[PDB]
Amino acid sequence: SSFSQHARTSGRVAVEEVDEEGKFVRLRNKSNEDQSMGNWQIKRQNGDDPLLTYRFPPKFTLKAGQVVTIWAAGAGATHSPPTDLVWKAQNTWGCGNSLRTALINSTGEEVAMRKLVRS
Amino acid sequence: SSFSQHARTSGRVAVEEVDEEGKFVRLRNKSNEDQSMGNWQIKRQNGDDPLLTYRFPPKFTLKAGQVVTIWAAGAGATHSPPTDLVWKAQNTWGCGNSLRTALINSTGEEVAMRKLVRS
Amino acid sequence: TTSQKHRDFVAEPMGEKPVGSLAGIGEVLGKKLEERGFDKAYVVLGQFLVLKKDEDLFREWLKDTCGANAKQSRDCFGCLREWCDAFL
Amino acid sequence: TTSQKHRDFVAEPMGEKPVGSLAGIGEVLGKKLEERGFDKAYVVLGQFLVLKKDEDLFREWLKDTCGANAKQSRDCFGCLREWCDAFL
Amino acid sequence: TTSQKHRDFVAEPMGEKPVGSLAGIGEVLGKKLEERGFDKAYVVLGQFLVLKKDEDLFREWLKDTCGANAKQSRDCFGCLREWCDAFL
Amino acid sequence: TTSQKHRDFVAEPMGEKPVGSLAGIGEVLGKKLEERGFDKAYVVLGQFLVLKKDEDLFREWLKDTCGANAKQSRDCFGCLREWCDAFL
Repeated sequence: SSFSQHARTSGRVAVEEVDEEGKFVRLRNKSNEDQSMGNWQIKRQNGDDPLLTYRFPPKFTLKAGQVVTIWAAGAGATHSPPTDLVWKAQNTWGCGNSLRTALINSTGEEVAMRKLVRS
Repeated sequence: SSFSQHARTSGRVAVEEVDEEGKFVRLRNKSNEDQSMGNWQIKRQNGDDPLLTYRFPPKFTLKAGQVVTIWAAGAGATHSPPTDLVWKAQNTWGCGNSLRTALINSTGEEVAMRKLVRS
Repeated sequence: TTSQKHRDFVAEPMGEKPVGSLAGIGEVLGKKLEERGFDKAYVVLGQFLVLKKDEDLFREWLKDTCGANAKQSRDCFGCLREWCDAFL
Repeated sequence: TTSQKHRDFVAEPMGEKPVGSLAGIGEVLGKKLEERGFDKAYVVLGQFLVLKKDEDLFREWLKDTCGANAKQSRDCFGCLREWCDAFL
Repeated sequence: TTSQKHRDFVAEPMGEKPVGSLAGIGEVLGKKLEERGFDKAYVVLGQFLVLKKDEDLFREWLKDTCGANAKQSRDCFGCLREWCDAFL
Repeated sequence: TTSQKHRDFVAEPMGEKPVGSLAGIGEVLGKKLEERGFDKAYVVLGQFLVLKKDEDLFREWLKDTCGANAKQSRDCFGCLREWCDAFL
């Protein structure tokens, strides 16, 4: 895939998948409890490209074992909360040899991370 | 020609032409849409010879009706992407009574095939 | 040597070709087989697969099912064998 | 939804895969099918063509031919249907 | 490009992995390093950080501390540097 | 128990923070540590791992390296140990 994936997670949600073309960002509640992601922020850095910040709704909770996929505007998906959210404000999550998606909670702290690195 | 040709293709790119001398492999995006072949592979079998696998760049696109011809090193051609690529890593695509070529996508799946069979 | 329609059939996967697309299959015998239930080439080949590619068994069964001679039965057997070698 | 072995069969032409290579087929089921004479995947696919891709017919026939349960029959039928859709 | 051992070490934080977990560091070289006192991978990394992540310093020190060739020392430095990039 | 600077440092990965980012470390102490060669927090934590997370060793080393008192050395050891336990 030419993109080494480097992840680190300190909470109940880990970065399940990051789209290499920037269509979506996919997260999973890999724990056995629902995680409230209300007001949480997703900060997407694409190499040297400007950080892309997506903020969750103030009352948003990810059920345990489920998948939340924040699609971009160009992804064309339909919002289906809490399973599918469409970031129509951002055309794409971005591309580049350094695709890092860090999950930032409502307290402004990184709890999950995933980095795509290409030589 | 004594080299019976048998083709099967289920995608937008079909195996346009096979060089019996192994100088090139010629393919065409037989559809009316641009076909992205990033990280795609070409698995070439020449009778009992070991399989030859050429890999496309991480992002590669063959537009509608366009022809991408993967040249061998011994062909001596100059790569003209995305129309002409010269697989300098391989001297020749091979020869033999059983020449079969399969196109492999980025997901490692065969969608197009053409085999040359000689008595 | 080989019939042109046979070469055309063998060159490509049968896909959804009717039984009539099979080599040596005209309107008469093809309609006979369709009334027998063999409306498509691939069901006929599946029967050929079940018949384990035996020339005698398949051709005799075909003669009993529509009435082909050794000529047309031989043509169809060769075409099916070559298609199987090409795509199976 | 799909097993890895199912995708393995689907991702490539069957060629000369043994009957056990079919999805949902254990050694016992494949052994029984070989006993019936269905000793290879292509024979089973030929029967499926004769069965004309009927899920109920194919699964019932497989259950009668090797005792395949609902799970095994469903897996085998899905694998065969997907292979046919991809290649046939 | 990268050894699978290297990728596995890079993908996750080292935690308390032994020095043998380092890419290109097997039983013999890791055992020698543990004998030298760098009994743990993070001790070796602290040595690497003290060397200010220097490739030449770390690789030559590893070669003189266990006997690794250019290949094994280079793999070890690459693993440590890539892990530092990923997490540090 | 813990200073606000400690909370800020521990709550996030250190990355490339200067040594002054550590809690209870004044500009004088951080400047001295940078002069000694530990110009970043990551080199300081590498030394901390070289000390194998020893409280007495780390505090004495900090006291002898930047003149850190009992309070400052204790705070720095606690910060580094908590960061290691959280991320390492």
